[PDB]
Amino acid sequence: YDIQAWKKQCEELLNLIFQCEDSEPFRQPVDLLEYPDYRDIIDTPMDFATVRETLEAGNYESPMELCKDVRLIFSNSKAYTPSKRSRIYSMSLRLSAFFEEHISSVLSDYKSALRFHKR
Ligand SMILES: CC(C)NC(=O)N1CCN(C(=O)c2ccco2)CC1
Repeated sequence: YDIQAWKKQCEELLNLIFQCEDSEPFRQPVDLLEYPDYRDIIDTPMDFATVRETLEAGNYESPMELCKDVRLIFSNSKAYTPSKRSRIYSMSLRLSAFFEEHISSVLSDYKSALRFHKR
């Protein structure tokens, strides 16, 4: 029932994501010189370095907020992809499955700890 345990759990999961080859396109904010129409399609850029820095700054209150930003990485990739068969979109779908498999216990444990705290 540790209300703070999610933060190190999320740091560890981000470490695993940075070791995945599938994260390489998503580790840093998109380069607009490579993709000059990106901000015509994507309103809110997001990447894993931004998520890690926000976490380490103490600017997430809950793992739900981190999860929303990570899911934005994946919805941006789906929105920007010219094809469902894209290399970089295909990498996003595997990485998303990995992330979702690992974040589910982090969210469940946090929400259970908060319920215990307010019992
Ligand atoms: C750090 C750097 C390597 N990032 C990028 O230049 N990428 C990452 C995100 N991208 C896509 O989600 C996408 C879908 C289909 C084609 O690109 C756009 C391009």
